[PDB]
Amino acid sequence: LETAFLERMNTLLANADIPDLFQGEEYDKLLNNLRNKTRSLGLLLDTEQELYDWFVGEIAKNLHVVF
Amino acid sequence: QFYWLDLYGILGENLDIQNFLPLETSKFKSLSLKMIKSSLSTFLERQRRQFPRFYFLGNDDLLKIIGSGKHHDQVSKFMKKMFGSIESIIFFEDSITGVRSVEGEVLNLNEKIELKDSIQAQEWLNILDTEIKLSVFTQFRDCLGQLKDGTDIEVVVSKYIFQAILLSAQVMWTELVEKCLQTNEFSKYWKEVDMKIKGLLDKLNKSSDNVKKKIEALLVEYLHFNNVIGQLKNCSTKEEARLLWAKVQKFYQKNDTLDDLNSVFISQSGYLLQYKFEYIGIPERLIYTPLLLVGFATLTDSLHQKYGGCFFGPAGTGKTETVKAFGQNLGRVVVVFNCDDSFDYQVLSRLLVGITQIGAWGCFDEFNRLDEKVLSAVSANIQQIQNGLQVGKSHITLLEEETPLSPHTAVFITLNPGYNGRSELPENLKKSFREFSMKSPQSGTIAEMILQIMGFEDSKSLASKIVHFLELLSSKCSSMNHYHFGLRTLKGVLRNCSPLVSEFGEGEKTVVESLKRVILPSLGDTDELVFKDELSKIFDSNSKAIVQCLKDAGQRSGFSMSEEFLKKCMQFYYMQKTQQALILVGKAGCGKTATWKTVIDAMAIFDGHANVVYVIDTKVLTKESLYGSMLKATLEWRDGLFTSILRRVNDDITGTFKNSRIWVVFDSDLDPEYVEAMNSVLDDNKILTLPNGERLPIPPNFRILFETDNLDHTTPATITRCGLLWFSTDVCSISSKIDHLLNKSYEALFELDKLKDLISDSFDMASLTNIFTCSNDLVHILGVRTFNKLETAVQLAVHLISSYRQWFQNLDDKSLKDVITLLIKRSLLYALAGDSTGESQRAFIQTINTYFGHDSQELSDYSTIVILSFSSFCSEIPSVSLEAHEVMRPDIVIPTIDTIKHEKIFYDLLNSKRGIILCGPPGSGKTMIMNNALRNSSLYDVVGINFSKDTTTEHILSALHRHTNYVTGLTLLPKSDIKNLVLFCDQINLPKLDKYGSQNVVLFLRQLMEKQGFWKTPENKWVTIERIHIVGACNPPTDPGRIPMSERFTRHAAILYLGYPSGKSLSQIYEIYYKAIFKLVPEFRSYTEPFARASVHLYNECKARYSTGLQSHYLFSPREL
Amino acid sequence: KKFKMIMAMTMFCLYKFDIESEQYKEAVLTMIGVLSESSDGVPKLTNDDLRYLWDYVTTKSYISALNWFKNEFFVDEWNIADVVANSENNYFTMASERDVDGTFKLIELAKASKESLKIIPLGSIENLNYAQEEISKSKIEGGWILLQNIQMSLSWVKTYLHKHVEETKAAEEHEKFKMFMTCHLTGDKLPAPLLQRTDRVVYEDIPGILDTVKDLWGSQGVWSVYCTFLLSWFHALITARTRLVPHGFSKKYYFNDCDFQFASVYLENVLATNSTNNIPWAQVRDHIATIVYGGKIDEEKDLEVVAKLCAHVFCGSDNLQIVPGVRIPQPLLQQSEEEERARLTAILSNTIEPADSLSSWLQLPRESILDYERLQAKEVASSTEQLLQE
Ligand SMILES: Nc1ncnc2c1ncn2[C@@H]1O[C@H](COP(=O)(O)OP(=O)(O)OP(=O)(O)O)[C@@H](O)[C@H]1O
Ligand SMILES: Nc1ncnc2c1ncn2[C@@H]1O[C@H](COP(=O)(O)OP(=O)(O)OP(=O)(O)O)[C@@H](O)[C@H]1O
Ligand SMILES: Nc1ncnc2c1ncn2[C@@H]1O[C@H](COP(=O)(O)OP(=O)(O)OP(=O)(O)O)[C@@H](O)[C@H]1O
Repeated sequence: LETAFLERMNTLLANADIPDLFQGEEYDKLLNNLRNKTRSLGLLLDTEQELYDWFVGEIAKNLHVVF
Repeated sequence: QFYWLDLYGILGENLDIQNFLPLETSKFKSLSLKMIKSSLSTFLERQRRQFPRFYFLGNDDLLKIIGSGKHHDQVSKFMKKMFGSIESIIFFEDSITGVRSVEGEVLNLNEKIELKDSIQAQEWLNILDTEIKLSVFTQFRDCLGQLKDGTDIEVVVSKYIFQAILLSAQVMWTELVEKCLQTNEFSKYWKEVDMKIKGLLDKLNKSSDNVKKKIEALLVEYLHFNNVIGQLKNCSTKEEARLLWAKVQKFYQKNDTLDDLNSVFISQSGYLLQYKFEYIGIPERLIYTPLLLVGFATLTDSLHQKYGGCFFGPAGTGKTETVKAFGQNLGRVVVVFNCDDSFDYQVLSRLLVGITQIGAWGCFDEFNRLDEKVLSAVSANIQQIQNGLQVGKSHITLLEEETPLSPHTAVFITLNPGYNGRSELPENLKKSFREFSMKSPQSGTIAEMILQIMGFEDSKSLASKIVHFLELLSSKCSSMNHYHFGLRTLKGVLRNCSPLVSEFGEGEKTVVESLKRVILPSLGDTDELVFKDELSKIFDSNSKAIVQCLKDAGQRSGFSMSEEFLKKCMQFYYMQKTQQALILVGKAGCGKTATWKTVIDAMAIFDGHANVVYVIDTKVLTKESLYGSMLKATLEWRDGLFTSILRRVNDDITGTFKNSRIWVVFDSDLDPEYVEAMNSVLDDNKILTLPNGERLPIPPNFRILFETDNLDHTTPATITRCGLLWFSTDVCSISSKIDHLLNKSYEALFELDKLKDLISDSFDMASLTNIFTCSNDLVHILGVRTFNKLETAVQLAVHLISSYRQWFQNLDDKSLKDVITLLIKRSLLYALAGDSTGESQRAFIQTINTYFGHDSQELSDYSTIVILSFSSFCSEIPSVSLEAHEVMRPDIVIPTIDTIKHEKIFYDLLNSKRGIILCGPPGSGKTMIMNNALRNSSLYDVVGINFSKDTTTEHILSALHRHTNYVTGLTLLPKSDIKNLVLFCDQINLPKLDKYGSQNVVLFLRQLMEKQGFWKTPENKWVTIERIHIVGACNPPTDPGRIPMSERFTRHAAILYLGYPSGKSLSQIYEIYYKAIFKLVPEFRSYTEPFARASVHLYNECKARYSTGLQSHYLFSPREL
Repeated sequence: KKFKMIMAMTMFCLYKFDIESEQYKEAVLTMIGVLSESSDGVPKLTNDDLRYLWDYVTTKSYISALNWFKNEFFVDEWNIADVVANSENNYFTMASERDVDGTFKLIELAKASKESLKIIPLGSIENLNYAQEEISKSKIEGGWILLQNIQMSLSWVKTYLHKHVEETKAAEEHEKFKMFMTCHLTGDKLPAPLLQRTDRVVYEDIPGILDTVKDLWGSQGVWSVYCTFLLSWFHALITARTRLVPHGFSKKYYFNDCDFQFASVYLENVLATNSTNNIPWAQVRDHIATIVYGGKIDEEKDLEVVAKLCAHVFCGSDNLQIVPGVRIPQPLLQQSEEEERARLTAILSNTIEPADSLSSWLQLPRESILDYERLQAKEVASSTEQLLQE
């Protein structure tokens, strides 16, 4: 509908994540969620770097886009 | 304790406002304080209604003025905003005894105004406004009485304010000239006015400051009197005399009525205007010319029927000041607004409400800058005002509120048609105004009269020569945009003559020096020659201290004081004495920043004043971040960066700005949608007008510098207001720049002192000259001038040589010379030919070896240094043994010599802290090489951004949100305290150009590299960057959709070109891949070679066969393999 | 203008070609070929209207050659007031080019109709909301509403308005409602749906000199009416001169009712204080040349042209030869205002504007206006010939 839509779909394929979707408290919540999910999988990820790396890796693994 | 005290003084200790703020009063008692403070806007509007001039005060200003009714200190400080002509209130014994004008004139009141704590600001200010009107009238009455009795003009000027003496003189002149018009006796009266002119002109030389100003203005008026009287004396018939006399303004007094303040009126062309007796002080008066008089005639004709006045024409012809002088002649002061596209229906409607209720005359400057939509929408309000005045209505409705219509108002518009960024008025709006063309002012008369006032020996000859010389320059100079020799240039010359009168002696020498200082700094070589020759043809005929200050500043900072550099410093220094607005135009890297920093530092040495400089990047910031914005949802104004700086300077809470200069540098391209907002700031108005209604003055010591490299989209509206300094060529030679760069790089570091001598000897200018000269002949992809590539050479060479300090203590002289020589050759190679192709680089190695000497250490394709001894990369390539599954990995790079060379040079550049740009065809391996190089490091983390057409600075900052912390200027640091950040910028050249050809994101990156910081817009604070590096990559600026990047950006980064690997290289790489795969099926491993050959052959033939000339998406690259 | 002449010629041909004989048809086609410059020739004349047309074409009276068709066949022509007064519709769209606006035509209309006309310009949300409310009110209660510059807010023209107009196609139940819309012919496209349901009127200047002075005079103590008559002639002549862009004035200019109104105000103000009949004609000339009309003029040559016309008209002679036709004597102070108005109206109505008024009345070279007039005729005739072929 807008060119802004492209700016998302470009980013989403240039990089696994869209940083604009997880700013401020949205970032904090994400990490918290990841921690819980991490604990639910028997994994040990301590830092925000480890958690976010796992997040983006899983995104790259699971999401497929068909235009 | 601040917030409670602030709202207590405002809201707490006040039991009268509770009848209008009972909720906030109770809420304050309970106490959130901030929200209550923001909730008082309704009461502030109530208070504005009780004193219309309050519309020119901000909400904070009303809070202060309402609060401190017990001191009467703050109310004085706002006179400059409420009345304009009045600086302050003169109190005594808790009563007002007078007011002090801007020029320093003191107006006494007929009766002291007794003040009480219970009397609110609006009440006794209304009393003061009536008293000021009465006092001005009283002095007019008495002065006219004495002058008419036969008192001499020279013994009355020292007794009364300027307005009284002026209006008495005008009324008497009208009466006496009309009596002369009754007959043909004009000779006697011409002689009388001539004698008065001589007397005042001689008295001028023996006077105080105020008396001097009064006499100068009276001399302007009397020169007009004499010119008119002479013309009537020289008419042929009675009808000619009547025809001429009907066209000038006549000052009559209703001596037969009872109404005092309305007793004086002005007659012109059969129409009458009412004199107001508002106090205006002692403003600079305009020399009278025919154009000025005809403009007054049209304005009178329009005001007779209550139509809006309008002036149109090219920039620099005196429209707005004609409007102001008309207002001055009618005993009133015109409020001037600077229109912008930040205005909309609400802003213009509110401003019209203010002008309506005040009874003021308002002038809207640059009226075309309003967008089309608001120009259409506000026509209804314009029409309603006209109809209300014509009919005689008592109220009009604006913005859904009925407000009184003060029957004194007028609306004037000044517009420049046909300029970039301007719009067109719709027909139903133009029909409400009476237009008049102001295309060409009579510059000769202006020059003659100004010179006559200044006491020059021969005003006629000098005026003729000056105006003729300006015309000759405008006719003979080359065709360039920034050549304007119109009225503003004449005023610049004449104003610069004033401080130089005693330097040269009231003669031609002053004029020629002023001409040189004003005009030469803006000319090129051809036009410099033309100027000097023409000045010699037309005209007949000690800086040591500041020169030494400049020498000291330059040498201390470390910049070579070349002759060109000193010349430009001197021109800048002389220009900035009288110009508060300077533009510095020159090529990227030519030395504008060096020039203005050196000159300001020299001035600091000379005068002993402090210098605070703010550097703003106009294009990176949006207008709502630069000039501020009103949030209409709350009607709350919030300052931008420039507005915040100006407000803080004006506040001057600690007096820190009283013995200092304030410099604001706009370090980006001039843009007519940004800079024009400051028109009334740059020109004689010296006022910043904000949409909310505030009017911030510009201090006399507040200077603005513009730094750019072009004047393509800049209109004469800005070029003719600012003094312009033109840099034709770089300010210094290559040798001087290398000396500076080497000194700065070394100083940033016994051992280092002998190493410095060795390095300096190695950069022997003799051979570098030829190396640069023949380097200029190569093909440079996304290239930069040699002058802006030297920085990479020096920086990388110093870094590389210092990196081997640990092993220099045990070397002999030959070894030290060889290591230094090889490192400098390699650094020079990558600095000059780094952006060229492989064959060009090898040929350039050959030329380097040729010019540094047969007996020097040889540089070769793959030479290197190992722990010391000399070796080559070609012998240091390990083999790789992959397992089959590892062909699916993204982080595998099969090693090869060309890869090793790229990785080594990239890592060396990054360690030296030089920003990096990679350039090459798609798939050539830019990101792969950059990822592999930093993958195995322990010093850097990598943050990647993908740039695109519609990305902005916001995306770039958001990319660092999870990697960086803001730590109290403010600092931005990586979250980790052990590694730095390398911020990749993928496809840096895709972001599109705006309507004026600029990339805001690339300029933002330039600011990050050059200034190591940026402005945080919501808080308007400076953020310093400590440990973030900038690298990026792009395709060459020849592929479709790529935007060429300006030299001002690319000069700050080394550029490395990365082409495709050769056929044999691809064959070997993919043979290794197939060898890895065939481990799955080892019985076919004998076919590893032919399969790789087939794949590479098929790739090559597909790439050659199916080109983009068939389909836009037929792109083939090694990625497919 | 152009399309009105093209339509006049086209309909004349469509009627006569089938009504009249073949020789009539072939003559008219030869004549269109002559005017369009596509073909030479002489019609067979035995048929005096074709002859009169032939006299105009030979004599290079090209605008007269075009007006021949319109005058010969068509016996009526409507104005804005005719369209509004005689129409089953209640929505009206007026259109013009840049620097031409007929809002005053509507205000004069509304005053003559004793109707309350409210004018709202569009382009902002405030005016849009107020306009929606006022549109609703003038229907349940009545009144005239004008929406100026609707193209400024197409996003509202193409939504709300594209809707309410169809709803009022339906109600037709209130007699005292009329909505007026203005737009620019050089602007953006309005939605076909809406333009189709609206009475469309094109506003433009009157082409003829005598027609212009006649209209201005019809819109309106002996000195007052006499000066008004002279001013009407002056306005007509100067406005006609503006049509010769490369020969009349150096630059294109526009003059409108406000300049006439200001000149009238100044003339009345001068007459008010000169009871001796010693009218300061020099002051009148200088003011009209310099301020009322000269204010728009930014070139010395064009202002000199204006000064020449002022010197010609407001000379103050006893009997002015304002054109090669009518001579205007001065009034007698013994006559009544009605008497002098009748005399001046008789002087105006008794004369004839010649075929070459573009030269003689404007004092232009006849070879200069020839290219102008002939090229207009060429375009009109070429378009008509193309239409007739199809
Ligand atoms: N009669 C006069 N006497 C002295 N100076 C004059 C006179 N008339 C004009 N000037 C000079 O003209 C300049 C005033 O021009 P002004 O600021 O009104 O320009 P402008 O038309 O508003 O410009 P722009 O179109 O760029 O906004 C000042 O230099 C003023 O000194
Ligand atoms: N007199 C001098 N002697 C030696 N080096 C100099 C001298 N003047 C300038 N330089 C060098 O030349 C360059 C001048 O660039 P500067 O920082 O002044 O910006 P600029 O030319 O205005 O460019 P831009 O508009 O891109 O910021 C710097 O490398 C400075 O070190
Ligand atoms: N040892 C190697 N040498 C050269 N190329 C290799 C090697 N190993 C793999 N490659 C391939 O080389 C190509 C490198 O291109 P890469 O994908 O890095 O493009 P890029 O630099 O990001 O391009 P663009 O500018 O189009 O975004 C990839 O196909 C990679 O698989």
